[PDB]
Amino acid sequence: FFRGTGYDEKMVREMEGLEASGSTYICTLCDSTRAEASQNMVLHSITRSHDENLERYEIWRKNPFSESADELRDRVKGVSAKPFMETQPTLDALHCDIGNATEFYKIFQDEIGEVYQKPNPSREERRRWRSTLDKQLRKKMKLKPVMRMNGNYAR
Amino acid sequence: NTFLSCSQYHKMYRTVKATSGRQIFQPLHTLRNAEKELLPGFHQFEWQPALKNVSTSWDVGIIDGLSGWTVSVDDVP
Amino acid sequence: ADTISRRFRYDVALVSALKDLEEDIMEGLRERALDDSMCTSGFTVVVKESCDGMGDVSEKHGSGPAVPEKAVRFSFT
Amino acid sequence: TNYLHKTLAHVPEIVERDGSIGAWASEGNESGNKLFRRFRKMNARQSKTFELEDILKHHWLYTSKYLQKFMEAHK
DNA sequence: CACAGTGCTACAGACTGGAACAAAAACCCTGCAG
DNA sequence: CTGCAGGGTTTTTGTTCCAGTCTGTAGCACTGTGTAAGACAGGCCAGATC
DNA sequence: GATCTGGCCTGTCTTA
Ligand SMILES: [Ca+2]
Ligand SMILES: [Ca+2]
Ligand SMILES: [Zn+2]
Repeated sequence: FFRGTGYDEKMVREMEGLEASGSTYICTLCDSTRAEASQNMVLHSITRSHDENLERYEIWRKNPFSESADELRDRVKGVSAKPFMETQPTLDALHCDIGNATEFYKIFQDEIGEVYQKPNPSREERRRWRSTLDKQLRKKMKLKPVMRMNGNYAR
Repeated sequence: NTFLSCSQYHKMYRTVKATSGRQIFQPLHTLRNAEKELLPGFHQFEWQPALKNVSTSWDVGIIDGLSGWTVSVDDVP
Repeated sequence: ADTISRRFRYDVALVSALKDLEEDIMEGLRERALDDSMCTSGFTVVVKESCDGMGDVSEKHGSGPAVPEKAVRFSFT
Repeated sequence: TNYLHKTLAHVPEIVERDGSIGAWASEGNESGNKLFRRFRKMNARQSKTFELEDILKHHWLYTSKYLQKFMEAHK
């Protein structure tokens, strides 16, 4: 029994026919769109699978109902390329931790200043907030910033 | 001379001793004892005449290069 | 064909990785106290596979042909 | 972000289905990449032709269990 | 709740030494047994 | 003759502890393998048309 | 000359 689980999201998306990586259709396991999973967050059921994506690429290429580009893209929930490798519907752990830590690093960078009072901050203000946050995170926790965030910084 | 890390060498030592030994290599703490002869600060010497503004103690090992900076905040860091 | 690549065939690398773990499957049959000779036809092996790229692998002068720098490494466990 | 949607919506489902998550993580591949660099300076012949062949062989010899049993030295 | 290291320092267990003891391994040796 | 119980016998095998002397692992703080373009929404202008 | 719309361009967002 073979279980393909070691790929990150970039490779799973490009080897299953999805669109990488900031598409409207966010989930590799579900069909919810970017704005739809903003209202509703915690209720979703796993649907996507290999054979269903093969059949959906077939629908997109044959196009039996003759829809425009956008409607047809909506019918197949964003399957525009034939998948060739099969990938088990699971979640990578490491890059999940890295993505969540970069999200919280942006939240802290936002909270140093006041973004819910002043909704349009300037670029220099962003730089100053990141600089003072890294100064504080150097004085305590003994961390030095990184350009791209490896996993040790997340833990 | 073969770029063997200390911990890799201890791994090799345990391996060659436990299985069919009769160990051949020496333990780590006796290698570290044959070290203090090679590094500087072991042999005696004498400068004639005495060196200018240089201490005459002959046992200084690794010294920190800062050389006594008055770390206090108000000066150069 | 701008690609230099090498690979073991899947079946051959699998039977060698399974024939290597024979010590542990025999020891598990012993500890589990299950009969070694009997009920030997229904085994099941669950295998995790993984594929990944790697940036800035420096190129060599060499003869030919020209090759990109990024490398891809397919492995299994 | 996508990972927030996966970590807030589909975690109970996959932990119940697979039985575990993070034991199948990609960590087990990325770590190996480290090897690929040491095995391209120390142990790989310095030629474009044979380089992949010798790296593949030395990696398969490092990863086997049969030599790790010997290297355990029984405590 | 990655994981195999990364070296130096610290202190844990393995040693002797006589005193003396017990338990045991196994010969041999006597009693009580047909 | 044999059988088994229980006597002694030597010789393991280890028995208590304090000076040590030596060996092997634990504690310390931290490493490195995670390394690129693509999607989308809004502003606008230039060339086509009536 | 007034009108318009397709597509060009630019900034942010997302996983690497
Ligand atoms: Ca990648
Ligand atoms: Ca990758
Ligand atoms: Zn989803």
